Amino acid sequence: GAMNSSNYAELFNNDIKLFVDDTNVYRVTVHKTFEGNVATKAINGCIFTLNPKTGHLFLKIIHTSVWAGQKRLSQLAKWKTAEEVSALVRSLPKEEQPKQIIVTRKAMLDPLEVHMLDFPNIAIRPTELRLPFSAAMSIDKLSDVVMKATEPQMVLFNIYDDWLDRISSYTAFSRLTLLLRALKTNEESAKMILLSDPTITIKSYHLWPSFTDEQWITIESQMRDLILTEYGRKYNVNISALTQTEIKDIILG
Amino acid sequence: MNTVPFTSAPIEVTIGIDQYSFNVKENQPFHGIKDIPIGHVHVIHFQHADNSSMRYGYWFDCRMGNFYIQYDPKDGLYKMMEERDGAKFENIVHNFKERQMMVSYPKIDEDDTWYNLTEFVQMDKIRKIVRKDENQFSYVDSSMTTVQENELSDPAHSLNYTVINFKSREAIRPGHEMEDFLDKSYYLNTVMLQGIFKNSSNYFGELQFAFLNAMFFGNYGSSLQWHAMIELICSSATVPKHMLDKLDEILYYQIKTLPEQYSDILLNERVWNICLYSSFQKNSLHNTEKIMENKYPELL
Ligand SMILES: COC(=O)CN(C(=O)c1ccsc1)C(C)C
Ligand SMILES: COC(=O)CN(C(=O)c1ccsc1)C(C)C
Repeated sequence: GAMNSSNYAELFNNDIKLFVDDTNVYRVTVHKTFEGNVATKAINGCIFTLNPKTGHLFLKIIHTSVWAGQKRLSQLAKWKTAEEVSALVRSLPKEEQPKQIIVTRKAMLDPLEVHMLDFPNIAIRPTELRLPFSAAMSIDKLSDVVMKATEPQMVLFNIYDDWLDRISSYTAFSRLTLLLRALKTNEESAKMILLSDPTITIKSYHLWPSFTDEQWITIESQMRDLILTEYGRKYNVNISALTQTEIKDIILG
Repeated sequence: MNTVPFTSAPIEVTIGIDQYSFNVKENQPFHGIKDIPIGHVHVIHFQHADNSSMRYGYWFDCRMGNFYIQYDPKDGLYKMMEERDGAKFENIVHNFKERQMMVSYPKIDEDDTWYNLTEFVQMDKIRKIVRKDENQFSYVDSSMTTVQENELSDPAHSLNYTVINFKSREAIRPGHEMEDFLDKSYYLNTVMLQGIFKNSSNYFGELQFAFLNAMFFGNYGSSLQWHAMIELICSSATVPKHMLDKLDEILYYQIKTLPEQYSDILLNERVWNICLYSSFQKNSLHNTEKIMENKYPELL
């Protein structure tokens, strides 16, 4: 069924699974026309398909040419997502195919189920966590490859860099959600936190900086404070009065 | 006009014949139903007074033999039987008529209701849905499950309706996933009409038989089948015009006959609202929309 907090450890078990997020597939800028009407201009997008146990990020770039001459693009985009995920599954060896695919938005359930009819044993499931994968386009290297694409293209990244050499995937997924949530809530400030020390760099083959274990603790604390600071600004709440239990609940969920 | 005599009525029971019904008391001198119109299928159905869980009955066509009802005290139900001795049967019927021991099928001359509900229903098709080849009539009851229900458990006692499943390989062509899911015309016209049913008359006959089993027996799987066959048409952008006009007539008479107090259990809100207000055919069912809005405006 649906994936929620009652089963976080299922994410990191040895059954292959993928999260699919379609929030950046169909992207537009809205602008005025010479006559004063409004029109949209599509820009390149991407499907975010992630194995949460291994960090594998299969980033299918959606080039604006796929929308040419098509109607009802927001609806088409769900079916295009499902078509591309189905094609990825078929392209993988049997032993690498997922046993479950978890969609971040319930509107993806029927499109994906229909495209996966040839795979009756692959469970298609929704989830109840509000996951910030939309902020994937706030990661500079992913945004760059998407915007530069001149044709459909699939690109691979480890979204965990080399973190699994030192931490478990549960902690890595927790770290990723805190980072992405921070980038979604205040992108400028989150990037300042991540990049304000010139001596800590991003390896050519990585997405995030090469922090030591102690530096990651500091970074994670600064991301929580940012999330808490934006919370207080949004809701006109004085954050000084908040207890540790109150702060944990706000950031979690 | 034909006759279904009863040997007797040893248990108190509500007897249905098509859309009509009447109460028989325990050991009342009741000996059957006369003046049954030739040319249509009919259904004779039962609900026992002391146990309303017993809802069951028999589809039959008097052109295919001489049928009678006899209570079986071992199996505890009224059973349809065929009499092969024609002179014996005529002799029995004449004595019962002479003694006025039979109710008359109470049809009004203006009234085309039964024709309108059974226009496309044939006994030969009923006997393929309800498999019991040694009899020329077909038993149905409230509890019988459909082949589809059993996939998701005695096979000999199933309703073999045509399986319709919108998220199935049968319904969706590879390479046309979005097209076929959002516009079911392929599945309706090529898979179902051309391929399985052969023509719209056979499709409508199964739809009408499913509705009647839903209403007369409180059969849930039949109700599912009726709604699925409606939704398949309404969710197709391309349907022959004569089929849409006939569907409108079929549904109008079904909604007209439904007991107002069973509407909450025989009508699926999602399907009807989708069909009448969102589907491709939302503006093609004028008579059905009018009766639904005036009779059951709450469901919508
Ligand atoms: C880019 O090259 C890869 O092999 C991708 N990587 C993966 O973790 C991966 C493996 C399967 S799908 C994604 C690393 C970045 C080496
Ligand atoms: C492996 O478990 C988790 O990752 C649980 N979560 C967090 O730890 C979290 C939440 C916001 S910032 C960090 C999320 C609910 C997914």
